[PDB]
Amino acid sequence: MKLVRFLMKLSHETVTIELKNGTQVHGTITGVDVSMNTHLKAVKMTLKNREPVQLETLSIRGNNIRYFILPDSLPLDTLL
Amino acid sequence: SSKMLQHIDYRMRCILQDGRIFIGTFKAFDKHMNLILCDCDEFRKIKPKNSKQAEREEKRVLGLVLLRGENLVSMTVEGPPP
Amino acid sequence: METILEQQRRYHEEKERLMDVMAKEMLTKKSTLRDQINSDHRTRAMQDRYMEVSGNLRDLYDDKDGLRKEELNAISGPNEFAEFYNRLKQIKEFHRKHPNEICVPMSVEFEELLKARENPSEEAQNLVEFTDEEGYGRYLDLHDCYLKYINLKASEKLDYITYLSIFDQLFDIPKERKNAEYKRYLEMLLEYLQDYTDRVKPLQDQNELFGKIQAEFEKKWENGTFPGWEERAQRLFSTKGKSLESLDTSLFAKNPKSKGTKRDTERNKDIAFLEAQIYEYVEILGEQRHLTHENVQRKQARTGEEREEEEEEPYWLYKLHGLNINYNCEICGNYTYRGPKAFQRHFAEWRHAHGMRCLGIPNTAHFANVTQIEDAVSLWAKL
Amino acid sequence: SAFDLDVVKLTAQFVARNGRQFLTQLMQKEQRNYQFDFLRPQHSLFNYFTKLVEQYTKILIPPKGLFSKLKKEAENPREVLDQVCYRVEWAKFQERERKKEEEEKEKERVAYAQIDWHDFVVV
Amino acid sequence: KDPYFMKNHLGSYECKLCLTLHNNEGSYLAHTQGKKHQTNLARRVEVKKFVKIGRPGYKVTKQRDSELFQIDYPEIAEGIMPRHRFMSAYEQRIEPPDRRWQYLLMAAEPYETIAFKVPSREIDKAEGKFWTHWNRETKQFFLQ
Amino acid sequence: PEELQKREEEEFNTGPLSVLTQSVKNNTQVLINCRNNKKLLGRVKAFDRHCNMVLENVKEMWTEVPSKPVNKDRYISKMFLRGDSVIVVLRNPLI
Amino acid sequence: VKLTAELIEQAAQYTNAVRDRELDLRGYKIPVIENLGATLDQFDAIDFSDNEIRKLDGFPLLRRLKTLLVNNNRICRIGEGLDQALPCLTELILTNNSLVELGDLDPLASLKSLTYLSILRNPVTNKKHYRLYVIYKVPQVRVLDFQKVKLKERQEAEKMFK
RNA sequence: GGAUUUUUGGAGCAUCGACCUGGUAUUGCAGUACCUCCAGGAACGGUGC
Repeated sequence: MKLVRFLMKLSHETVTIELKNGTQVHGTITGVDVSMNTHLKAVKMTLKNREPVQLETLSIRGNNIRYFILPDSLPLDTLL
Repeated sequence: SSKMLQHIDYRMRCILQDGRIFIGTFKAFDKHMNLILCDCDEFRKIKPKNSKQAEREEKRVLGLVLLRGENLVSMTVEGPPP
Repeated sequence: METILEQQRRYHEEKERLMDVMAKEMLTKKSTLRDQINSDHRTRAMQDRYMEVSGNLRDLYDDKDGLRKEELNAISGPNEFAEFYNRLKQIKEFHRKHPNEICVPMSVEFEELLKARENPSEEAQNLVEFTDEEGYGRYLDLHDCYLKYINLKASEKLDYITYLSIFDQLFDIPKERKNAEYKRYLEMLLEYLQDYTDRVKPLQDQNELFGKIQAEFEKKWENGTFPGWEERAQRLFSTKGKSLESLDTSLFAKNPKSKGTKRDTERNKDIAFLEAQIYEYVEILGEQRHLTHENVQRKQARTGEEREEEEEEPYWLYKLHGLNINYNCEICGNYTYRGPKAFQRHFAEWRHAHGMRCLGIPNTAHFANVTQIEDAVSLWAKL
Repeated sequence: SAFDLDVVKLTAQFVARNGRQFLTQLMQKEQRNYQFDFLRPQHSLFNYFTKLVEQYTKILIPPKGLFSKLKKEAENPREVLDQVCYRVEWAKFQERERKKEEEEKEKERVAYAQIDWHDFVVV
Repeated sequence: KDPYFMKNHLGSYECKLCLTLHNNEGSYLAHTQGKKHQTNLARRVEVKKFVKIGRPGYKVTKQRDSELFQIDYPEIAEGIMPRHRFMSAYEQRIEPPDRRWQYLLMAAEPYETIAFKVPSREIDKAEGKFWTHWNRETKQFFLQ
Repeated sequence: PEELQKREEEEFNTGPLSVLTQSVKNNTQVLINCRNNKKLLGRVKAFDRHCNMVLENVKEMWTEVPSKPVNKDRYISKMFLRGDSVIVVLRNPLI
Repeated sequence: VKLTAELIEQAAQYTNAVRDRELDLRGYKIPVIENLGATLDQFDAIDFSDNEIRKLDGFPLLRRLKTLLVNNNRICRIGEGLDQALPCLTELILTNNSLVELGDLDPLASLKSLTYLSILRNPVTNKKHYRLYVIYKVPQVRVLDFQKVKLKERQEAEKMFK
């Protein structure tokens, strides 16, 4: 089974997407597509050796994301 | 869904892979993460390379810019459609 | 300005309105925990505003002791009152009534049906001070503290149940060394936990509780709070025993005990104060910790579906019938009609009869197609 | 309505510093060719002027802030919470008394509509 | 069970929801499926019987006031106050002639009603909550 | 369909990702190297053909130069890692 | 009519002729400039033509602004905290003002990144040694009233008022 | 939805823009990459190695 279907069924979850170029955006992920496009609202982004700015909305691509961090209160058996 | 088309024709700032930020009115998009930014302005930060020098950002306006998905990293909304 | 007469009465009326709003909030029943927490936060904000108003009104008494000799004098009086009435004799051309002298503090300290929040507390939100895992004071988030403890211990042999059992101790032996760096994390896990004391009960006095905790730490914890029957007296800073009380009193002012060690009363006093505050927070909020441990056990013992269920909680009809066609009727005050048949039906009606009765024309069949007032007057005069 | 409210507040401030009931700063002003219709009790504004005079008299109390400082109302949230609970209990007791009075009125109306009005006796 | 299809007086079918006609039975069943049919579907005694009556002797004392009658009643041991009401002389047990006056009668539950005739038209008010009083400590009833 | 699912199961049980199938059989920890020189050791709950892994109770260690670099590490409860940044996946770690 | 966020949100913000983001606010007659922080630092030029602003003050912290157009106004006084609000200011158009004294341009030397200045059609330029005092006050300005600074003018500014 | 163009990863030197001084010819109607040349100073910055 593909791992994109498990990530597509996630809404209103405070996740942290760490990008490839030293960027990490922590926020409530509101939308996920089949191409791993993560659209989040009211997030905080921290770049490589920079101050963490706050954005009202963000849309990270699939190839630009390096890793993800989920909360502890998220079962993985029902999502797969 | 259609979350990418909800923020169309607004003053959005897309972060590039090299560290620059292109702010413009994203009028057209596609499935390959392409963007058509009308009246776009690209801002790139410069290194101070000293102990007392500050960090500056050179900004240049280009107009209509067709940015491919290979360099686009993340796009954030900055301003409403005028 | 009447700072002793008008301002003091206004502050007393504002305090009475705040007390009435607090009594109306306390008299109303509660149905949810988040709404009760929001009502408690609004009551705490109203009590803080009333305390600020009382502190502002209690400081306006310096000139009152000098003005009471002239205000209570019976020789004076209506001369200054007549001068103030002549000063209040300005232009009354501003025809506007202002009933919001006392109704506006009554409406500002009230809530609406769509949103149960006051007007100063309209921007308050329960999601900006508590997380979703806490449940607005129902449980405590201990995943980040367990991750920090697993990172500090550098071992994967500590689960959530082991961390909950290690955190449940109050006066037992610690799992790590007191002079290590993990105690520097033990303040940080207390740094939100004391914030839980500001989260689980916003209506309680935090300053008086902090003063009582400081008095219990200074007068009792610094003078041998744990007696014995080395085991007679134990010191939290030096981590050493004592033979008697006189030996402990002589060693309390010693040179290694003051500043001649790495865990003396000079540098390790804040760590001991944070440990005492964490112990007081664990003793005061032990039921919330037990509820969080029961919720963690119920989440670990459930399946994936149970955990997922727990985590989720017409133009053609207007064109054929002759509608949408503007017609002007000069008899009934130049009214508009959207149809010839509608105007013919409204001609033999009560509105057209009441319009024609003002001109003196009787309601007959000759004035059915009459529109202008002059033509109707000529038809009435010709008959 | 701001000028009339300001005049009523000025009259309540001038009448509160009097040494007697009839020897005030507004009784002599009535004979000084100054029209003041708010002094008569027949007007509807007299009920508000009396409440303003009562508030001005309560603002001159020794615990009102002239010669003493309140500590239980200004530096004790638990005392304010106990006062709010006592006010809520008094409001609940007043609501229970109003419900008992309404039940007694309903019982009297039920008893009056069932008695015999034909057994007349003239003594 | 369609509540809109009915039978007319000519042996046909009529849809009152869309107001349509159908000659045969095969056209009425085919008229339910369509655009206009879907658009029309989307667009559309105990206290009186238990009262004890022994009829005791009342004690009323009248007095002409100027600016009131006092009725001495025994202890009733209840919260029900005695009520006064003004009635006419047209209704009676035997209906005597020349009855064209009014009578104010005060009645209680353990006692009988005491009535006083008023020859004047209006000299007072017989309202219960306005000008009546009943002291339960001394059991004194007054009405003015 | 069912035949494609059986072929994917055979390719996951007997192919190069069979060591990843060892991660979901006995719940053993694996060590994955990232492109940013950050080694993540932990158990793998779910995998795919594109090497996208779902890690539970993972520990990520790396070298950060302030001198000599220190071994700063972190511990995450649940995480997801894409297959584009995976360099080398070791089935049996040392410690 | 006072200036607020509703006048800035309904204004036309577009690209100017100098390839910069400019918001047109001509024909407003605003007596005071306030609540200008609703742009979220998304503009580089602010036009204030045909206004009744008596004093140029009350400007929020904007780092993206690089041009100020205060032409056709009635500014008699100048604000002092202009350098702390616009650190990247380069162009200043203060033409058609009511400046009379030479001390009004003393906070105007607080901007270190200022290079363009325009004080034409003003009574302050009618006085003697006005350009020399403007060159001696702010040496970072290279173009004053559509004219480049001179080395002899800089020597006369350094020699005078010593 | 995994095989080169987008989405399951290649991760002190040279050049250009300026800043300031003098002579020099063009006075000209267009949507222009930039726009005359020489000489002198610089203790200005960006890019790649």
